[PDB]
Amino acid sequence: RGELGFDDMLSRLDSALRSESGEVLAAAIRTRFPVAMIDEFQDTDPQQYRIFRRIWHHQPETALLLIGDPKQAIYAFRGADIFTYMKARSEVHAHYTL
Amino acid sequence: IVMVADIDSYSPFIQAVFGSAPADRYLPYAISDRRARQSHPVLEAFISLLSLPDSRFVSEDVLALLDVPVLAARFDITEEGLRYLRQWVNESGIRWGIDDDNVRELELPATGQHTWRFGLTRMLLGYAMESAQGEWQSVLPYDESSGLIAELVGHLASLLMQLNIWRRGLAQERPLEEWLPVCRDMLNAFFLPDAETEAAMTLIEQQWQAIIAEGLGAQYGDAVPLSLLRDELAQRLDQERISQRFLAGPVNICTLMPMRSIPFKVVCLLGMNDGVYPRQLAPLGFDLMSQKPKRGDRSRRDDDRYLFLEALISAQQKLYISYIGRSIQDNSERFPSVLVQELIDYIGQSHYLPGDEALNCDESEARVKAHLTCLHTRMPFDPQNYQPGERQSYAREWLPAASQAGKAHSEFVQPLPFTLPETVPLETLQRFWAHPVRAFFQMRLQVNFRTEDSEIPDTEPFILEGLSRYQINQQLLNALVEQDDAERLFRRFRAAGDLPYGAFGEIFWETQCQEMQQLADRVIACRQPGQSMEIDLACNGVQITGWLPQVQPDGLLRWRPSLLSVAQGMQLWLEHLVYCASGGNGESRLFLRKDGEWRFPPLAAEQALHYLSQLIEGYREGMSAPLLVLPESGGAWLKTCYDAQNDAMLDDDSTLQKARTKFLQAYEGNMMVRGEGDDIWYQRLWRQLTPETMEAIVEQSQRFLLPLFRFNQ
Amino acid sequence: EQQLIEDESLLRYQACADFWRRHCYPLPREIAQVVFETWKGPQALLRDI
Amino acid sequence: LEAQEMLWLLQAVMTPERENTLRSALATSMMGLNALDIETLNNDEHAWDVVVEEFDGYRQIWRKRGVMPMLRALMSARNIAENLLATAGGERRLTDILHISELLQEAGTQLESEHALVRWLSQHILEPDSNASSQQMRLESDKHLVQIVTIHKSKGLEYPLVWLPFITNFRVQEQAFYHDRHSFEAVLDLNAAPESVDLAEAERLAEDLRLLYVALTRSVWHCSLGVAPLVRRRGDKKGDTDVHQSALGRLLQKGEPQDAAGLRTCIEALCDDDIAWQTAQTGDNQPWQVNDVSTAELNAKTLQRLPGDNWRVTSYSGLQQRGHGIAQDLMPRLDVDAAGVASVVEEPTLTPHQFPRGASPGTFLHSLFEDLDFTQPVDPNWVREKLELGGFESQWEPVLTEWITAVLQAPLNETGVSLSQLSARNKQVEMEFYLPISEPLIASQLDTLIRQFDPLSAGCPPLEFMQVRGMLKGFIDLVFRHEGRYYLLDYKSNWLGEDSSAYTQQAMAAAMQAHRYDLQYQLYTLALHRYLRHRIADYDYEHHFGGVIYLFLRGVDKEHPQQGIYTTRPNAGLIALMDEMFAG
Amino acid sequence: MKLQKQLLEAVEHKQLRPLDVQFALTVAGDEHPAVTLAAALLSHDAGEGHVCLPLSRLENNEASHPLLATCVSEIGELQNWEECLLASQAVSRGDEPTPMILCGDRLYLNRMWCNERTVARFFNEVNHAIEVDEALLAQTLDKLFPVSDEINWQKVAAAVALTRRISVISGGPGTGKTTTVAKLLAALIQMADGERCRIRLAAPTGKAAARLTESLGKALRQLPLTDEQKKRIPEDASTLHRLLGAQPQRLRHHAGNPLHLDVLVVDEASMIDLPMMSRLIDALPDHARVIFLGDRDQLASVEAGAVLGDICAYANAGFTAERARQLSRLTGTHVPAGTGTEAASLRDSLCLLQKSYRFGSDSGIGQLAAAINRGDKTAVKTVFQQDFTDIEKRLLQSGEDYIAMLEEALAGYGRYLDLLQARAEPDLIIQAFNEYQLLCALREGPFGVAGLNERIEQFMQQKRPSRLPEHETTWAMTVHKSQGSEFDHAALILPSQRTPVVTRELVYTAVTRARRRLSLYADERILSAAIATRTERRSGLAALFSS
DNA sequence: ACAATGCGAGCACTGCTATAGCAGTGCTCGCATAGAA
Ligand SMILES: [Ca+2]
Repeated sequence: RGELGFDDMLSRLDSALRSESGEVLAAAIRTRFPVAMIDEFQDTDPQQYRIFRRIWHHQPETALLLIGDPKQAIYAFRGADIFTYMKARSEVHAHYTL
Repeated sequence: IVMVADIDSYSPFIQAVFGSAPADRYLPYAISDRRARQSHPVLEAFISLLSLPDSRFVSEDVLALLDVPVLAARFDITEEGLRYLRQWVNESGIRWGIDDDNVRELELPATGQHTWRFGLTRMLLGYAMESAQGEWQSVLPYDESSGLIAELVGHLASLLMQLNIWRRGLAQERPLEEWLPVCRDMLNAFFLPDAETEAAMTLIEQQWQAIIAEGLGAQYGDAVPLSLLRDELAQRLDQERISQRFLAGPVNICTLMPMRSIPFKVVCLLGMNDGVYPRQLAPLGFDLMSQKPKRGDRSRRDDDRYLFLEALISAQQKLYISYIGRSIQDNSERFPSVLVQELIDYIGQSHYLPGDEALNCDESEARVKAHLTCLHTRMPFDPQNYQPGERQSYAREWLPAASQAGKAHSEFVQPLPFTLPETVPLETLQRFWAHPVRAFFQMRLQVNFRTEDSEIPDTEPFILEGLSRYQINQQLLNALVEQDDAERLFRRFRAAGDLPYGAFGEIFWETQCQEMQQLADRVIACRQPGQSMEIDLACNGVQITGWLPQVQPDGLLRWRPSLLSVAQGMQLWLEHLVYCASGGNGESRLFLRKDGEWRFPPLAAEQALHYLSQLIEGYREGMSAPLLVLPESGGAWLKTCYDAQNDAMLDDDSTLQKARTKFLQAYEGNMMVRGEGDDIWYQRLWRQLTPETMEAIVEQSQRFLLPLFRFNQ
Repeated sequence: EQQLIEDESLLRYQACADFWRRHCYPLPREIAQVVFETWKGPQALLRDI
Repeated sequence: LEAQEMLWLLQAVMTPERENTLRSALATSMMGLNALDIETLNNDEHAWDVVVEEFDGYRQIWRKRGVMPMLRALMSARNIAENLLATAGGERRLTDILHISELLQEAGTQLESEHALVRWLSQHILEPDSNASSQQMRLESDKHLVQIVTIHKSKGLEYPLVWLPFITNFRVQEQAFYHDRHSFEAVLDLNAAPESVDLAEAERLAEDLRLLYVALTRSVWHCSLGVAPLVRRRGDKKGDTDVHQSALGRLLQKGEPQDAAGLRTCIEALCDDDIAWQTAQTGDNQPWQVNDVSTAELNAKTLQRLPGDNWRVTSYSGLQQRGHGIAQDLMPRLDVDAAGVASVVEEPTLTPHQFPRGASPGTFLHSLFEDLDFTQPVDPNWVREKLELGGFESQWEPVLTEWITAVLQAPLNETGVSLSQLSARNKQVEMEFYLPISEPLIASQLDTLIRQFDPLSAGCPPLEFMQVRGMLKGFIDLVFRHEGRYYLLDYKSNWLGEDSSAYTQQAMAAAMQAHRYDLQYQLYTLALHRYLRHRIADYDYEHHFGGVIYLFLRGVDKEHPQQGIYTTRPNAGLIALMDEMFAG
Repeated sequence: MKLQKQLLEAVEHKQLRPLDVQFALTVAGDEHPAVTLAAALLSHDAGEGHVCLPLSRLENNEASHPLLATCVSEIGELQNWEECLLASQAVSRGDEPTPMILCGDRLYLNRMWCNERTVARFFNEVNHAIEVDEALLAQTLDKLFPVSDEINWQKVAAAVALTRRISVISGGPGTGKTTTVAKLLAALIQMADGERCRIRLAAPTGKAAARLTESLGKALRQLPLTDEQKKRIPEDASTLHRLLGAQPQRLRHHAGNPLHLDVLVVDEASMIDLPMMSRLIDALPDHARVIFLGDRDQLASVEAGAVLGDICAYANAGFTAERARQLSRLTGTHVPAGTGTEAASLRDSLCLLQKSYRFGSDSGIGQLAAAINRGDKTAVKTVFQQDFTDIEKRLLQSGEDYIAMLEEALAGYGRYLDLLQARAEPDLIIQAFNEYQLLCALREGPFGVAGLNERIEQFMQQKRPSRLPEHETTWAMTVHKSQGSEFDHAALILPSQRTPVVTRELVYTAVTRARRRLSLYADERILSAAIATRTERRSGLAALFSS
C-alpha cells in the first residue's frame, strides 16, 4: 500500500540505528540536535530508549536531559515499559529530583 | 478576500455556513484554489478502477462503485434497482474476491465460495431453477432474483465481468506507448459521460497522455508497471487546482498564493494557528543547495512569512485575523501562529487606549491586545452573541433558543378515543402482545421506525450466531421433528454458503444436530399428527378468526429453537384460550431450548372465554394509549414474587427487593445479552426509567401477565 | 512520499484471518477439531494475541 | 438515538411521497410531536399534503444548497433547537444533531447523490467508532459539572477536590506476561507457569500503586477515597480480606493481610490533622435543592442594507444552460459546444461523421488546429502521432489526414481566402478577451436591436439570461488577416446528424439559433472591434473587418463548397449600438 | 475467446439483454458453444414471455429467424441438437437438478418446465364432485334456468361447474358469463345443506375484481335466494395477488397455507400466466373448487406466457360420451359429444357459452367479432352489406389515405377535444377520452404507438396501477394494453403489410373493445391475412394434457 | 415481517467405616467480566 503507521515510524528508526549504516545516521542526528530534552520519559519503551542512547549515550559535546517520574508511569497497556526506564535509570548515574 | 492555510479542509464549512437565510443575511462567495482530486466524484473513482489488479474486491467496495451516478448509468442501474442488488449480494453470500484465480493470486485457499462469481452464479442459477430442486454445481440457487427483476442480475453480473476483464487486462507491464489508449478505453467502459463529468474526464485523459508522452520523449525502453502511472496520475491530479471563479461572483475564499498579492479593501485570515499557517516541508536533505544558501534562494518558510506581510500590506481598509483557540474535546488550549503573535505584540507595544495614558508600558499594552482580541463562544445560540455591542449576530434563526424561549416537548402519551369493533383476526391479538407498546405505535398510528440496510458481513461465515444460527436451527429442528433427512438440509445450507468452510462447517452442523435432536425428540415423544382448526368465538360482545395450525386431539403442541420467554408463554396462552373456548378440551405445550417448557391445563370453555376477554381488554386500552406490560422485565419481577404454593403472591421486603433486581436485570441486560428497555418503541416513550413508570410497568404487567404463572405446568 | 495509514485495527483482523484460512482450512478433521477446541474462529484467535 | 432519528428524517425529505417513511419521520422524538398530533394529522388529508409540500421544499433546499442548509431550514420552522433546549437533557441532544449535520455536510461534498448520503448514514450508524472526528462534542456548560474522569485522563490535571469511589479494586493478573528481573526483558510464557504468573501479578499492583499515586496527586485542598473489606477469594471469610492485594490496601495494611476489623484498626493507626476516616455513611435527599433565575433580554442585529446589484463575469454562458457546472472550471478550453453518446452509426467505411462524438474528442479536433502549418501539406505521421497520443485508433489517420486538408484548402467566402494561404504572421490563435460591461445588460433590451440588424436572430426566442454587470470573458478559436481585413474563425465540431445533408446552408443556420451561437458572433466581433480599434491606431470597421467564419468541421468535402462552412458580417451599425450598449 | 465476444456484441446491437448472455456464460460457457447460444436464446425468448424454446425454432429455421444464425462454431445443422444439449450437464430430461430441462423437443428454464407440469397435473386430477343426486341438482337447475326448452348453454356451464372440482367457462363479451356464475353459485349456496361454503372472488387485476362484485352483487341480489342471502360473496375484491399473500418476495400459501375457502372464482382468467397459476393451483386446498372465467379467443389467452388459450383448446373436442349424457341428464336437454379423443378431466369440465336467441341480430360489432373468429368469406360480406354505418366502418388505409384516417381520428375524439377547448375542466374529460380510442398492433413505427402519437399530435396542429390515463403518450394504444378495458368508440389500425404480431386473437380483442362504433383502418389483404394467421403458441401444456 | 460464559460456592444427599467427618455426585445461582501519535 505504501503506507506507514506510528509503531512503524519509531520502529524503522530503531532498525536504522541498528543496521551497519547506523553511524552516519547516529552522527547526522547528533549534530542537528547536540542536546535533547526527553519529557515524560517514565513512559518510554525499549524501541525509544534504544534510539535515544544509540545517539547520545556516552558522547562528549552533547547532553541528554531525561525528565519524567517513574511513580506516574501508568501507560503499560499501550506499551510504556516501566522496566526500560529502570534500565535507563541504571545506565545514567546523574540523578536529580524536584 | 478570506484566505486559509489549507483551502481544501475549510471548503465544507465555508459552503456550510454560507448556506444561510436567503434574503437579508446572504452574501455570495466563490472558493478557489481547491484541488481537482478532492473536488470531483469520478476523479478518485477512476483512480480506483486503476487499482483493480490489486484489489480483493470486498463486497461493500464494488457496490461503492455503484454510488457513482455515471458508473451506474453506464450499466443501466437505477437508485431503485441498486437497492435490490445490494440486498441480493448480501443474501447470496458475496463478500470476497471476484474470481477464484483472484483468490489464488492472493496466495489464499480457493474455497470456491463467497466470491462474486459464486454469489452471481447463485443468482443466475436462481433466475431459472428455484431454490428447492436442490444444489446445481455444488451451488444452491438464490431465488430472490427470479421475476422480471432477474433482469437486474444481468446488469450487475455484467459489471463484475467488465471489472474482471480489466482487473486482468491491467495486470501485466507494458511498453510506454501501449498504455496510451488504456485511459480512454476504460472511461468509455465504466462511465456514461454526464456533462460536468465530460469535463473532469477530459482532464484525466490529458494528464494520462501527458505522463506517457513525456516518458516516450525521453525514450524509455524498459516496460512500465501500472502502479508507476497510477501513482503519478494521482499526484498530478492532486496538484491540478481549480480557481476559475477567482474574481467574478464576489467574496473570494482561498489560500495564500505566493506571487499573487492583490490589494483588497477587506482581508480575512482564518486558521492562523501555530503549526498550521507557516506551512512546512523539509528540504530533501540531499538538496545540497539548502545547506549552503545564497541571496537568490527560496524556501516555503520564507515564502509564507513574506505572504503574511503581503496581506497586511495589501489590506487597504480592514485586516481580519482569526485562529482556533481550543479543540472542542480535551478543551486544552491551542496557540496563534507566531506571525499573528508578532503583530498584536507590535500593536500593544506601540499603542494605548484613551483611558489608560498614565499606567505602564506592559499594562497599557495588555489592555490593547486584550481589547483587539475577541474570544468567541462555543455555540452560535449562546446568548452573548445576542446582547448589544461587539458583533451581535445577524442570525435571528438562533435568537429564540438564545433567549430560552423554548417550549419543552409535551408528554407524548395522550389517550386517543378508541372504538372497540367486532371481529379481530386472531393475528391482531397475537401481534398486539409479544410487545404491546410497539403495537400502539404500529397499529394505532402507523409508525414503524423501519430499520433495514443491515450491515453486510465484511467476511465469509466462520461462526454462526444470533439471528442466523437461529434461522438455521429452525429448519434443522423442523427437519428432525419431521424425522426427515438432515443430510439434505445440510447440503442445501452449505450450497448457499451459509455454513463455515468444510471440516469446520461439518463440525458446526454436527453439533447443532445434537442440540436440535435432543429438542425434537421431546416433540416426537408425544406428537400425535393432527390438523388445522378454525376460530370463531363470541366473547363479551366480540368475535375473532384464525388458523390454529397442527391442532392435535391432545390439544396444542408447539416447539421452537430459542430460549424461554414470558412473551412466548403469552403467545401460546392466547392460542390456548381461543382453543379452549372454540370447544376442544385438551392441553398445550411449547417445547423450547435448554428443556424449557410452557404447559397449560385444559380450561372449561367458559373460563377460557373469561381470560380471552382480559387479553381482548388490553388490546383495547392498548389501542388508546401505550398499555405498558413488559413481558420480560414484568415477567421477571412477576416471577420472583409468585409462588406455586397457595398461589402465594409474596409481599415481604426480602424478595420485593430481589424482584426489583430481576426486573432491572431484564429491562437493562448484560454487556452481552441486552435488555428489553434497549428498544426504540420503549425508547420513544422515555429515555431513562423513572421509578414512577416502573411501577406502572409492574402493576400493569401484573394485571395481565399473572394468569400465565398461575397456570404454568 | 509515505501515506500515514489509519486502519491497522482492521488490517490486523484481516491478517489474523488470512492466517486462519490458509492455515486452518486445509486441515483434516482430526486436526481441525483440535484447533476448534482451542479457538472457534479467527476472531477468537485475535482476542488472544 | 438522534442519528437514527435524523436518518428517518432524511428518508422523509428524500421522499415525502411515501406516506409511511414520512409519518415515521414525524414520529421521531426530535420533532417533539404528540400522540394526539400524530392521530389528527392522520385523519385530516389536507393538512397532510401541507407537510408533504413542506418536505418537498426541504429536498429542494437539499438539492440546491446542501444538507446543512436544509436541516437548519427544517429546524428553524418546526422551531426544533429552541424547543429541545427546553427539554431536559435536550442541550446534549441538540449539539449531537448539529454535529451529525457537520459530518453530513462533509460527506455531502464527496458524493454526487443525496441518496448516496442517506446510504452514507446507515453504514455509519451500523459500523461506527471510527475516527475521533465522530466522537461526541462536550457541552460548554460542563465547566460547571462535577467532573468524572479516569486516572489516566487525569494525569497532569489538577482539581480543587477529588473523589476516588472505587480505589480499592484490584483484579489479579492471570496472563503470564512478565519482565525478567535480571535481563529486564518482556517474556511471554505461553504456559501458565505459576512462577511467571506470580511475577506478572507482582508487576500488576506494582502498577496499581503507580496509579494510586497519580489518583491522590490530583486534588489540591482535599481528597477522599472509598475503602472496604473487599474479598474476591471464594474462601469463606477465613480472616481473608484480600484487601492487601490492592495498592491502597497494601499501603494501609503495611504488606501483611488483615482481619476485616484489622483494616479499621490500621486506618486509625495513621490518622490526624491531615488524615481522618469515617464509616461509609450512606444517605438520601434526592435534591441538589438548587434554584434558578433568568432574564432573557436579547435580540439579533438586523441589517438594513439590500442585495441590489450583482457583479459577475459572464461569458456567452448567460446562454448555455448549466451542466457545465465545474466544467468550465476544470477545463477552461473544453469543447463545451459538444456532448452526448454514440451508437450503431459505425457503418464499415470511416468518414468524418463517424468520428467519436462528445467533448473529449471535440477538443481533440480543436487541438489539431491550435498549432498547425496551414501553409504546407498534412504530414500523416504527425496525424498518426496525434491520434496515437490522443488515445484514438491509428486506423483513423487516412480519413483524418484527408479530412484536415479538405478543410484547409476549403474556400472561405470568395476572393481566395483559405486557411492554407495563412502564414504565421497573419494568424493569432485562441484569443482571450475581456469586455467590461457596466450598466446592467438586460436580456430583453438586447433582443430588440439584435433583431433589426440580424435576419438570423429573427427567430426571436432570446433573452434567456438575466441582468448582469461586470465583465465578459471569451476565447476566439482563430483571428487572421487576408492582407486587407481581419476575421473571426470558430471551429465547431458538433453533429451526429448522419451525413452531409445535415451540413447544408440551411441545416447550419438552423443549429445556429438552436444553440443561439448568433450571440457568440455579435459578442466576439464586438470584442475584435474593441481590440482592433485599440491596436490599429485610427481604424475603421468596414475597412478593416469583413469577417466571421464558422467551420462545422464535419460535412466538409474537397468539392462541395458552402457545405460545412458558414459566413456572416455584423451590420456595423449593430456593433455601433452594441458597443455603447455596454457603457452607454 | 469462448463465444463471449459474439454474445456481448449481441447486447451492443441490443439483440438479447445482459441477463441472457450472462446466464448463458455462467451455465454453459465451458461447453460446446452451441449449448451456450441455446441458453442465451432460451433466456431470451423467456424474457419475451415464451415459456419454452422449441428445438424446431432452433433447427435450421433460425437461419431466417433469431439474428444469431451467424456462426463459425455452429457445426452444420448439427442435428444431434437433442444430443449436444443433453451432453452438457446444464440441461437434462428432468432427472438431476438442472437449470435447463429437455422435455419433448422443448427446452425450458427449469422453473418453467415445472410450472407447466404443475399446470397439467391440475387438469388431470380434477375429481368429480360426488355431490350428485342429479335429482335435486336438476331441480335447482330447472328452477334457476326457465328457457331451457332449447339447449341452454349457460345451464350446462353451471351443471358442469357444480359437478367438478375444477372448471373453466369460456365466453365472449356478449354472453351471460357474468350472470351464469351468479346462478351457478346461487345453487352452490342452495345445495349447501348445513354450512361451510366460503366463496372468494378474484381476478389478476384490480379492475376486474372491481366489477365482479358490483355485478355479482347486482345479478345476485335479484333472483330467489334469501335462505340467508348473505353468506354471499364477501364482495371482497381481491387482486388475484393478495389472497395468496405476496410480500416484498415469496408467498404465504403454497402446499399448506392460505386460500381459506372451498370455492374460488377467478375472472379475466384469460390474463393468468403460467407463473401465477402453478402456485395458485397447489396453494388451493384440495377441498376447494375453482371456477375460471374468461374468453378463449382473447389475445390475452394466446400471447406469450398465456395458458387459458391452450387449456380451452380441447373444448372443440366436445364432452365424453358418458359426460355428454350425464349433463344432458341434469339439464332437460340432450348434450352432444362430437368425437371422443381425450383429456377427460379437462374436456369434461370445459364449457364455452354462446349468445342466445333474440330475433334480428347481434349485428355490427357482433357479426364482425364472430366471423373474425373464423373464415374470410364471412368477414368479407358483412362490411359491404348494409353498411352497418354506425357499428362498423372499414376504411382503406394505404398511401395518402393515412392522412384521411388522421382526420376522422381527431373527429372521433371530437367530444374530448372540445371539453378541453370549452375549458370544461372537470372529470368529464376522463369519461370523454374512453369514448374514442385508437388501437394498433405494434409498439413503434408509422403505425404502432410511439409513431402514431407523433403524426397525430401534429394533426391537432394543422387542424386542431396501470393503464390509468393522462397521456402516457396514449392517444393510440396497443390492442394489448387495452385489455380488460372498453370504450364507446374504437378504431383499429393495422400495419400496411407484414408483422406476425397481427394475429386473429389480436383483431378479435380489438373489436370486442368497442361498445358502439368500431372503425377498422386496414387492407383486405392484411385483414384477410391476419384473419388466417393465429398467434403462434409456445408450450408443452398441449402435450402434458395428452400424456 | 424472530440473546454470554465459567467458576465455584452452596446445600442436599449418599456411601463408608473409624453418629461424625471426609468425599464425591449433582443441580441451582450469584458474581465479575477497561486504559488514550
Ligand atoms: Ca469553438
